[PDB]
Amino acid sequence: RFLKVKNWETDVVLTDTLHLKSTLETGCTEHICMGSIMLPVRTKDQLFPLAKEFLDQYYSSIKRFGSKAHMDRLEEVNKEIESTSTYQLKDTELIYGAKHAWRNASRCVGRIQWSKLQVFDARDCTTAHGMFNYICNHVKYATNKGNLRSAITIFPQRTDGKHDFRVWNSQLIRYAGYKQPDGSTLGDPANVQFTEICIQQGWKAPRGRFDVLPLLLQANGNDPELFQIPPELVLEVPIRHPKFDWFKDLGLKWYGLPAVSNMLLEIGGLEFSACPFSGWYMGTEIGVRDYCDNSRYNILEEVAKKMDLDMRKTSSLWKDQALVEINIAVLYSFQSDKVTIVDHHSATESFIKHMENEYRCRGGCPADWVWIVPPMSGSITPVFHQEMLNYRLTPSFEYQPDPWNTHVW
Amino acid sequence: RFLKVKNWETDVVLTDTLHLKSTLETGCTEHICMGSIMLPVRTKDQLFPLAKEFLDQYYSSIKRFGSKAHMDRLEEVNKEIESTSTYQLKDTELIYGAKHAWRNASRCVGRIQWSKLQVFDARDCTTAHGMFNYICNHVKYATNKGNLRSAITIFPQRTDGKHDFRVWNSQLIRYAGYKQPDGSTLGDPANVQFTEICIQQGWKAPRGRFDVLPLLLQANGNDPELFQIPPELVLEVPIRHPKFDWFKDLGLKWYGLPAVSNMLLEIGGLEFSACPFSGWYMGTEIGVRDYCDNSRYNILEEVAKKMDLDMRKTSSLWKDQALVEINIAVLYSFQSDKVTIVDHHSATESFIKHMENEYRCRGGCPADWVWIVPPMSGSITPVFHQEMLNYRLTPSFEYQPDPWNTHVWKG
Ligand code: HEM
Ligand code: HEM
Ligand SMILES: C[C@H](O)[C@H](O)[C@H]1CNc2nc(N)[nH]c(=O)c2N1
Ligand SMILES: C[C@H](O)[C@H](O)[C@H]1CNc2nc(N)[nH]c(=O)c2N1
Ligand SMILES: CCSCCC(=N)NCCC[C@H](N)C(=O)O
Ligand SMILES: CCSCCC(=N)NCCC[C@H](N)C(=O)O
Ligand SMILES: [Zn+2]
Repeated sequence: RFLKVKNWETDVVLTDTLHLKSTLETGCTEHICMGSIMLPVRTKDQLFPLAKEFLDQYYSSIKRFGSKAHMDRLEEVNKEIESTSTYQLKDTELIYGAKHAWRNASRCVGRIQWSKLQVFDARDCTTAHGMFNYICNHVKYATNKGNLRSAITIFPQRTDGKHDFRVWNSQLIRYAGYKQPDGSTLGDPANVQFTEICIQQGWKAPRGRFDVLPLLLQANGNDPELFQIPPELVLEVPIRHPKFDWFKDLGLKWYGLPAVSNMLLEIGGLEFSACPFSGWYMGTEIGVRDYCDNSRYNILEEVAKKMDLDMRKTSSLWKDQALVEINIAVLYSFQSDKVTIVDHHSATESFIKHMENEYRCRGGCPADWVWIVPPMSGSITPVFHQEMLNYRLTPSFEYQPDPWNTHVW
Repeated sequence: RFLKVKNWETDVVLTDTLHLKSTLETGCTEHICMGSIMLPVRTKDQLFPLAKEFLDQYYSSIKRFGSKAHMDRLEEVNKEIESTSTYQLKDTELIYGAKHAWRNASRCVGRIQWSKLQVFDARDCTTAHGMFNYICNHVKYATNKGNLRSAITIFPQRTDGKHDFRVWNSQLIRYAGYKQPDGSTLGDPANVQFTEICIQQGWKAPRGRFDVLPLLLQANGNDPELFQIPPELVLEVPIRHPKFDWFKDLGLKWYGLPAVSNMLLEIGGLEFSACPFSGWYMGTEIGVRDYCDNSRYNILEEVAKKMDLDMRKTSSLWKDQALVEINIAVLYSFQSDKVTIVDHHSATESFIKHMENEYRCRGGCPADWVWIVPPMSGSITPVFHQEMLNYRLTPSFEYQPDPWNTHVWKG
């Protein structure tokens, strides 16, 4: 029942008890581990125990468990669900919930920051036009001219499931991708399907390498509508290298604001299907994944060629050499433009300190090792050597089906 | 049931049915994943089904399932178990079993090679001296003057648990570590506890940075005895860099033969507690882990100092740059000396081909992503993008407690 986790570099052994508060399932069984798999309406009956569990955790957190106010709130919510089949969170409960969904995010290395989240309550939003305004304001607040600030914007909860709010985009800011007659892909290959949806919905595409996608916003279950983020709100960084003069000539850039927009926020049984949230980048996200994945911008070959590396043999490690240089350029370019970015050494060092705090104060920290370890230089970061237990606590950020697969027009 | 795994780079989807043959447990539950945890006398009653399921697997593999030879063999083993509480494997079954424990080893990226394994049957061994001789012969055979050959040597199985054969070394060839009174370590910090045991047992330690450990060998449950591997049988490689002439003056070297000696082989319910096996290195094992772990030789700072990298801030990626140069030097050195080694790109590419072949011919390939993904440059290797399923098939290699924790000393 009490579980131990060991760090193999330091020999420090921590004891996890928080996993006993675990609600959702992992995908693993006693017979099979599914730890490397990417992707492994609530009735009145279903909803009250979920509200109770959340309210109990909330009242505990402000040291008023079992109090008059605790018991009166539980009764109020019970009455509301029995009468209306749902209930509404107090602003304090929504802020607590969003912060804890971040705290519980087992795949996120940046959780040391969890209590410093700005929460924008957009539950009064009714139209897609309202959504666009709120999102532009999120974008401007979070960007803060390069001094990035963590934020979430929360739109109205699911009701009967026919009036969902949804941002159809996977992040607020992403680049278009276009299948060419050539057979190659122009832009970001990850976004080819979504760009096709936008064009079919009437977006006039510039058909370039780094075209910022419009937002496709769905309010109150209505058909989604198109909006362009004001260009002057989208901060972008040209990529250059501190030593290699030729790097700038590759014509690379990236955006400053990573803002995930397709996840679902579950708080006390309630489901917030449009809840875009943002922090700041870890450099390997752009330099390793977005630039060097074979199915992404796939620039390893081009950079290796400019460096004049021996590309005849895998064992010269030309791919590894070019990888480090691309990642040096990403960090240098963001730092020179004074746009917040974290390197993987500093980010993982932080997460370790966070994990230690969480073990001492909360009895544990759910963590998905497969996601926490950076996609380059894994064992030279401290998280590689750290045993982690993965489990699902609520409030939570959850994946949900892409809306074009689900939406009836 | 069918389970699907996807490659997120190619969109190839494979279907696993082999997991249905898994009986052993993982540590995971519907509520917790223990995927990154390093370590998560049998009765007659439990022994016959394990025997039977193994012999069913063996006979199917030779297309003789349900033959008279198969039925006669089950009857023979059943009678041997009923009367002696154990049984003896035939040589063919032992070879099949060792090959399959390797095929089934979910943490091994080198399994494309599984069907090429030289099996040395040492089940006639009775003493630690005889163990020493078997192991010297394994080292010479597997080394093959640098053209490495995979091999395993199998000592007698467990009987009552009071007569176990054990190699107390974690690998056949490893370097001593010495803790100094000032708290520093000379040599390999991984091997400090074991070195202390060797010295206590009588080893005259040279006290240098790369001292090959003596073997410490336990036969038939007796107290272990020390032996030195003949120096001429221990192939080593001086480390140098193709471009940086100062690299050689770091005074680095490593041994050619990686040979795991502390694991237990389970075949058909029988337990082979002493079963050293060897292959060849993937370069990151030495260059990333052995040299660059903070708790191992820890050379990153010294290498970066010599490269004149900006070390004031981690965001210059100085550790990453020095890491690549060290790994280049390891691969270059071994290749220059004609000692078998494989780079992490080659090894992971071959593993993906092996895995896809296994899915098609066997219905699956259990694999532990946490171990399979290399410790540098993970996502530029194809295994990072491959979903894998981890489960436990028999025959298998298992961890076992260190023998100094469990040994009853006779005196
Ligand atoms: C403040 C700076 C932050 C840093 C440096 C950071 C770091 C990261 C990184 C590197 C990833 C992996 C992303 C990927 O590989 O695609 C990640 C994932 C994630 N983060 Fe954060 N994070 C930050 C803020 C936040 C915030 C503000 C939230 C929510 C309020 C959050 C919740 C999540 C979630 C739910 C995931 C998993 C996303 C997915 O599954 O695709 N993080 N984080
Ligand atoms: C032919 C070349 C081989 C290569 C390139 C190779 C590669 C690897 C690597 C890189 C590891 C991880 C080692 C570590 O991080 O400590 C490993 C683990 C392992 N390999 Fe291999 N291997 C080979 C041969 C073999 C052989 C001959 C066997 C047994 C007959 C075997 C069975 C295993 C097992 C059981 C592990 C897990 C060890 C542990 O848990 O400590 N492999 N392999
Ligand atoms: C198949 C495997 O689960 C997949 O490639 C994962 C591995 N680890 C990851 N880790 C992070 N942070 N982000 C990712 O997208 C992935 N992809
Ligand atoms: C805690 C964690 O599981 C541990 O550091 C693992 C990670 N992956 C590994 N992978 C390999 N091949 N070898 C190892 O020793 C480890 N160590
Ligand atoms: C928003 C929650 S995590 C904080 C932001 C972030 N550091 N990453 C978000 C994902 C970005 C994606 N990996 C990309 O490379 O564009
Ligand atoms: C023997 C079974 S796997 C094949 C050999 C091997 N490539 N490594 C074994 C482990 C070596 C350890 N990581 C080290 O760096 O010394
Ligand atoms: Zn698991």
